[PDB]
Amino acid sequence: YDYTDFINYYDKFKVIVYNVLKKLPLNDEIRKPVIEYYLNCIDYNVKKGKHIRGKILVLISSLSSAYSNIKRDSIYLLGWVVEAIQALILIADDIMDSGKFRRGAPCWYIVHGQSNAINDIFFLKMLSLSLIFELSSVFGNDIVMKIQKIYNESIFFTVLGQHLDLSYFDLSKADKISERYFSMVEMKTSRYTFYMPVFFGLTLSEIQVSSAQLNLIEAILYKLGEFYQVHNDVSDYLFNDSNADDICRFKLTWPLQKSFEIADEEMKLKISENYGKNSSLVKDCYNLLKINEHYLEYQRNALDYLIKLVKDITDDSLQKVFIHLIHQISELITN
Amino acid sequence: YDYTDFINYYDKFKVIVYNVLKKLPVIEYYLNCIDYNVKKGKHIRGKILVLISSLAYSNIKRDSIYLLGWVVEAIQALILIADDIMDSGKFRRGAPCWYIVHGQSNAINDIFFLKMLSLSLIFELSSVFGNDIVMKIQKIYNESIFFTVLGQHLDLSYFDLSKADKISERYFSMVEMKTSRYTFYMPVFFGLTLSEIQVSSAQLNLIEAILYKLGEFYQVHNDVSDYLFNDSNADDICRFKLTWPLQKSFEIADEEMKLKISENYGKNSSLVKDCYNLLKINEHYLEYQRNALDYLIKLVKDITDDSLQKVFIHLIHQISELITNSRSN
Ligand SMILES: O=P(O)(O)C(O)(Cn1ccnc1)P(=O)(O)O
Ligand SMILES: O=P(O)(O)C(O)(Cn1ccnc1)P(=O)(O)O
Ligand SMILES: [Mg+2]
Ligand SMILES: [Mg+2]
Ligand SMILES: [Mg+2]
Ligand SMILES: [Mg+2]
Ligand SMILES: [Mg+2]
Ligand SMILES: [Mg+2]
Repeated sequence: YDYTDFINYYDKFKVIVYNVLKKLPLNDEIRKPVIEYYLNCIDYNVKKGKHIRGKILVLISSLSSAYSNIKRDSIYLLGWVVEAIQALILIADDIMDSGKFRRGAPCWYIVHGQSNAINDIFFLKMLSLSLIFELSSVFGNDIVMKIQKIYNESIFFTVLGQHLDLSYFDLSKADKISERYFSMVEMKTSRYTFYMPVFFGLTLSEIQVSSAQLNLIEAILYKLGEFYQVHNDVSDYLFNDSNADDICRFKLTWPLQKSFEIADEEMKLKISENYGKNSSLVKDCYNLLKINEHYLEYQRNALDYLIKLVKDITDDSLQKVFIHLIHQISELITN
Repeated sequence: YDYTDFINYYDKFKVIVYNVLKKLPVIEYYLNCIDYNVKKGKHIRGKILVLISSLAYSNIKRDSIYLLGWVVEAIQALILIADDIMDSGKFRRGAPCWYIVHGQSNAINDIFFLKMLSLSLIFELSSVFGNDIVMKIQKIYNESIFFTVLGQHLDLSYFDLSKADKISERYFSMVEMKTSRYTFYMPVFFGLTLSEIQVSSAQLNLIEAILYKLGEFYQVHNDVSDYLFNDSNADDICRFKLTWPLQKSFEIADEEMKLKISENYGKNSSLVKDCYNLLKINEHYLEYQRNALDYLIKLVKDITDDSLQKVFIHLIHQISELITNSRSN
């Protein structure tokens, strides 16, 4: 789709941004490249990262209830709010995971120190919170309250998911591993990534009134969800050769859980051991059973399943939005 | 005061968090996070929420209030765990900082826990007071932590000693933002809201003028305690922080001491402190803290409502007692 226009709204978002930082009263503005620090921050973090999720809200927003003026902009804004929200999440993430890189540029916690990273996170959170309260002018009180409730659930869930991700207690005799993993992925990834933006979408959209069987869309966003997380995990096993990444950590991953549904007593002693220590050797075992083989299997049932539940949408017009959605996601994973 | 039983509602406050946690080990993780971080300490800021909220005794939004109080206790704890990382805190409230018992990745993550939680429990007050109140509660919170963060940025963003014509102005400006206003404006302003009191808005900026100096006076002491007792490189000076003492010493030092500070600032805090004592800076807090109180009292004495200068008399009493009955001899 076009989508160039959302992306052009940025500059009114920094207007709308900069036009908050009138925070102190009675001076000639000297103490006040604080306002310059955080515009910088925004260009760096919010101004990179594909803007996948903000797209999804603006996408979903433009079909369920086509717009034509003057709320159109309240949507772009939130879509950049989404992006600002996502960004703060992965600033946090890159810290916890000692990451190096993101959105092309190195990690913010790297450049501006970790102590500043932590402050800027909740800066971005607090601007998002207060920016969401702008809508009330354009969209009315209850439609912003439903937007709140959605912000809260998704960011909270992400926080419990991110907690499982951190949890030091992955064990040897683990046969629920597949269920630890996937249902964490639902929390730490699918909520903010797909649930939040899509469900944002049709608050602003406010149409149509689809209910009851509307657990269907939350069943697609779930799978899109782990579709993503499960692609991001593979690309890590496939595509980084550093002297410490993922399985260096005790990182509950897709190639590790289904190497635990195929491997033997002998293999599962392989993983257990040099996990956290020897990623190459663990990566080797991964090769042996060719992780990206079955990975290529996941993908087609994972698209098959999305496909068939696509053609079960009550909204012929929202049927195709998700088919659009499912399409770019795949492509985006296929790059 | 009591107060008993805002503290005793902590139980009922826990139950409401556990029920937020029907998602569905993590539960027992985060229930202990809150006991570890929220249950522990003086609870001064949630104490303030009720006090102000005290003198419409008509509904059982008296639980509701309490939970808010404990929501306010959560916000300070999740502020402060942030702080202890950024500052290399060792101990807070007599106990190992959270990022220490639970490392940085979790302390960072759990900050997000304490704060979404804050957000959710607030969101569910719509029933008890209804839409307009919550909406307004929602907007103190946003300013309060928003300014706190800017305030925390400034604490991180180091000053220019060389150009210290008025670092004091930075100091007090930073101070009002990183402290005053999640400590004082937010608690006080939540409680002014739940109450819905009659309402002397014109007479607002006065009590607003009070919170400014409740706040100032709060930090100013903290900064001096650190100066007075903290013995390490993990300290104010070694960490190169902008603080009442060094701010004053620049107001109070000849061109000798002041050049001799900005060199050991902040490597050999021993030497930085040596000066203060021969600036006798602890002399200068006391005449501060001395003038702090009456100016709060003058200030307090001008509150019109007369049922709202009451609790603002207890408020002023509480903090000064708090700030004065520390390590004395
Ligand atoms: O694998 P992670 O969960 O750390 C990641 O996917 C980020 N993330 C964090 C929460 N959900 C996803 P990324 O590989 O982008 O660093
Ligand atoms: O000295 P800080 O301002 O960092 C402090 O007073 C905490 N704080 C943080 C913001 N306002 C106050 P603490 O000495 O308790 O670590
Ligand atoms: Mg990561
Ligand atoms: Mg991660
Ligand atoms: Mg990853
Ligand atoms: Mg500190
Ligand atoms: Mg500090
Ligand atoms: Mg201090």
